[PDB]
Amino acid sequence: TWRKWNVKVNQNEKRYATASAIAASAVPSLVLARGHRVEKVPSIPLVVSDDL
Amino acid sequence: AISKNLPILKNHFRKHWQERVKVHFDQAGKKVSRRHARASKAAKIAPRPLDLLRPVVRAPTVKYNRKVRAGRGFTLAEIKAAGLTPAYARTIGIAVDHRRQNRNQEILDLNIQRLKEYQSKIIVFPRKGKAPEAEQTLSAAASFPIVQPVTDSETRAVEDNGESAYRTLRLARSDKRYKGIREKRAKDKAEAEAEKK
Amino acid sequence: PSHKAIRRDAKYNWICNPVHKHREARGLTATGKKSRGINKGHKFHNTQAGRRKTWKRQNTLSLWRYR
Amino acid sequence: VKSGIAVGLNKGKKVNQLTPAPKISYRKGAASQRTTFVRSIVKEVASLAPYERRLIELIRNAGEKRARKVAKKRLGTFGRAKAKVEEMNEIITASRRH
RNA sequence: UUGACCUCAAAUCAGGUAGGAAUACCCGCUGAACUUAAGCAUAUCAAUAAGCGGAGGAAAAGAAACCAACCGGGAUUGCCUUAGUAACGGCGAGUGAAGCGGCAAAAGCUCAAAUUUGAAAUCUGGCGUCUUCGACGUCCGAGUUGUAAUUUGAAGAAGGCAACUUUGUAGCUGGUCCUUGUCUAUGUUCCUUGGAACAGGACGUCAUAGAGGGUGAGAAUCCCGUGUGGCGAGGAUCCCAGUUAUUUGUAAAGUGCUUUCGACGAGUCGAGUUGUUUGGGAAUGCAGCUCUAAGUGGGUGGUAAAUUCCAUCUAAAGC
Repeated sequence: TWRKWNVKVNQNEKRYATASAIAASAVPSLVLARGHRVEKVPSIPLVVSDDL
Repeated sequence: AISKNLPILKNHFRKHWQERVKVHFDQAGKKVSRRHARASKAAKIAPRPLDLLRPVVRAPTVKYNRKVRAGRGFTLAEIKAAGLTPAYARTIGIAVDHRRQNRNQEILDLNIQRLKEYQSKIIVFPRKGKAPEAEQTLSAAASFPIVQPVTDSETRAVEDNGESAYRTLRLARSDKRYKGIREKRAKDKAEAEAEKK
Repeated sequence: PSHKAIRRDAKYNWICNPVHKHREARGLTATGKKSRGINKGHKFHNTQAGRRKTWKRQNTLSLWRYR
Repeated sequence: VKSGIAVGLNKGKKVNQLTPAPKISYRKGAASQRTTFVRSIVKEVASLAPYERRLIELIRNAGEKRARKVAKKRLGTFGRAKAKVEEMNEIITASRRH
């Protein structure tokens, strides 16, 4: 049971990677390469109204 | 057994250590048990806070005398100074400690202010009939925090008088080393042999 | 403990409880707690809370999820 | 009173000092007026111990010092021999004289 | 001659109580060697396995004869640090704590030692009656070689002077907490393959339900469920809320001033010596044996003594 299961990571290193992932949400080349049928959609960084 | 150019370690694993191993898998689950316990206690008690109101206290030793910290109980002198009995205070949410003493006017005042601030802000319901409820505040430490005393004047005069702080320490330390023999050298020569004269 | 004078009277009622079965054997008497060596002080470190309890605590490897 | 410095005789910080009022438990070892009365009655009833019956014989013969050395072996420490030998002289001055 | 008291017996006397089981964890006693040191004897494995006694859902510990030398902390228990450190050790191999600091959780208390002495005020059993985990009344016994009230060192008591702020005991309904029972959406339409559609294709429906399982092959929509919320029943009851009886009271508690006192645990503490154990080193604790105290006394302040001061607690009874 006492083998190493979980792994500690630096707090700044997570926030570096999480910030770069939010940059990857935009830019159409990386989205289509990673699956997703996004041919119809007018532009990306897609925002919707607060009635949703 | 030994030999490259490595540091000499000290690993204490020659007993049956594998039989007495603990792994804290429960950390995550045990946290929820405590949050459930703190919540369910507040439901039973209802309008009162979970914590007892603690006093302000100075710490011991050379390492920690420059900082203040929340003590155990309010003493019998300070409870009297505000204007109430020790037996009554235990049922209002005020911790009492019969063994702590007071040898400082600064800590004596601070905790009298702390009791007067407490007594004013709390309300008390009677035993008989009406009870106008006013929600519950959980943490007494949140409403009554601990602040560090300020002994500061940011801008100040520069009063020099050619004494030298370094020279003051060397003279003062020399007095502690030599007062034993200097008393006994004075107890001879000037006393005993010359009191006989 | 079974006699009704001891059961009803509140001063000597505590002894009737099931936790005080054979105090002499386990060493919960006046002479027992002296022989075990249970006193407050720097002289009493190796036995104070419990001799085997303290040994079982400090001869144990405590490991967390994040090392 | 402290001297106002980290190194010295008094050592160190100056404060508004006094006072703690005295507790009840500090008195503890202080006498009477039962206890001295009861201990007076429990003496005539009855007699001294065998080792004490040598002490007064030793004082009549070889005074002090030898009285301490005998008492130090029979009792615990040197400080207890001070109390016993000083007390045994007060028996001779009170009871035997006058 | 008759009746008491003190010690000790008997009975298939009236009524109770103890044993064994299980043993993961918990409290004690008892106690190895393989092994490591490249040999082996102190050491190490280990104050461990096997053996013996005793408990509970927890156990043990616990309201300082404590830690400190600071501007001082303030019952116990555990986690993170202290630290692989101060010490121990053929000073070899190896062993190895605790104070402060940050958190989780916090709750405090009871006897003995005083004369109710203008009223043994107290308690078991028997017999009777009631609303029966009990309450009321009555008759023997226990007990003055000490059962109630009163007080526990944080104090506290006995007097005098002085202002008074507080009070209590049953059941009934409802909530609350458990054990439960039941109710609450939507296709089995058409065509190909096949022994069998739960497969493929076309057209819909429900979704706070597209978890999982069942049915002749990968089913949200065939069945049980799942999700959302209702509605019962049966216990626990003082935890809260709201009521109704009562009926406690001239008795129980708290506080300002002033005078006199202020009871505190003995074959114990402490000393010597032997064996064992600890990191504890002119000896950490425990046990056997010999010696044996005190009243401002006794304990501790990590180098043996004598001499003089200071700081700290109040042991030898208990929850």
